[PDB]
Amino acid sequence: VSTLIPPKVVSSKNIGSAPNAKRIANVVHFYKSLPQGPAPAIKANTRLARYKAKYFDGDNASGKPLWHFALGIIAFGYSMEYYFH
Amino acid sequence: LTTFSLYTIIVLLVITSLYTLTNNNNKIIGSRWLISQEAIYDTIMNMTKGQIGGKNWGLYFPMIFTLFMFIFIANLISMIPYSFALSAHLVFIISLSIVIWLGNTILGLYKHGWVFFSLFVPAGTPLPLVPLLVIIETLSYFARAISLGLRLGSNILAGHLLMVILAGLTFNFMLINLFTLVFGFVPLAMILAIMMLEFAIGIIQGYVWAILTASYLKDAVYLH
Repeated sequence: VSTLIPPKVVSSKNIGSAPNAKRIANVVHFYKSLPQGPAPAIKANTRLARYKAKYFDGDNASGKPLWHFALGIIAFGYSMEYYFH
Repeated sequence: LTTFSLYTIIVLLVITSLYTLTNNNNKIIGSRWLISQEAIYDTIMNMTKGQIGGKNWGLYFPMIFTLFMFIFIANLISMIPYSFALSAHLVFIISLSIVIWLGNTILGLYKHGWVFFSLFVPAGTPLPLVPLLVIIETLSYFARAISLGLRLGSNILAGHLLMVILAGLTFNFMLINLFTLVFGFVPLAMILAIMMLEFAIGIIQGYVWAILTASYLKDAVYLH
């Protein structure tokens, strides 16, 4: 009876579609995300900070700390098993 | 501060410096230390489903985990020939078994009451066979609880003494033989083998203890 007009009705149509739900999701997931590894806090300073940078960081993550623990028992020979039970 | 207490302090000193003192990469990986415990954490978590699963497996997960951690750490540093391991008495391992059983029944008596006595008759065994089975079942409940504690501690005691007894023999061998060669490294070779066994058995027996204490929890929560 006349010229129908569904070419321009997306101003209220862009709310119910599924991609819009993902659209409003990931845009919030993007703006505050740190750009290039910023704010990594690589300078750890808490009590034994030196340990935090050699083995406690996790780059090595090997049996050295338990080796250090074992050597501590060895150095305590005349303190726990000798001169005492 | 007895030998038990100071050892217990050393346990927690090691405990924190494996996973609590890395805490820097803000990721699931970034330190092979993290991969270590989550491997153990996953092995026991899936085991918790396979043995306790169905209503409250994750509810009681930490006790099996904490006990497994406790036995695991106590068995790691136990090989050195001067390891006065757990005061050479190991009486607490019996005590841990006693309290674990004693808590197991109170949970059973709280959650079932008189129904807990129906656990002694699983499927059949009618009235002529009822007194025989309830005797076997109830005596068994005492039986494996005390057995669990004694087997772990005694073997740790057995392993520690077979460190020393063989060590004294090696001292005798290396002092008597003048110029030959095959007298001390072969006894040293057994020392190397018998120490790997003691280190190995502690790992699985901690697992066995973990599986067993899991197994008794099923019987308390679930009647069969």
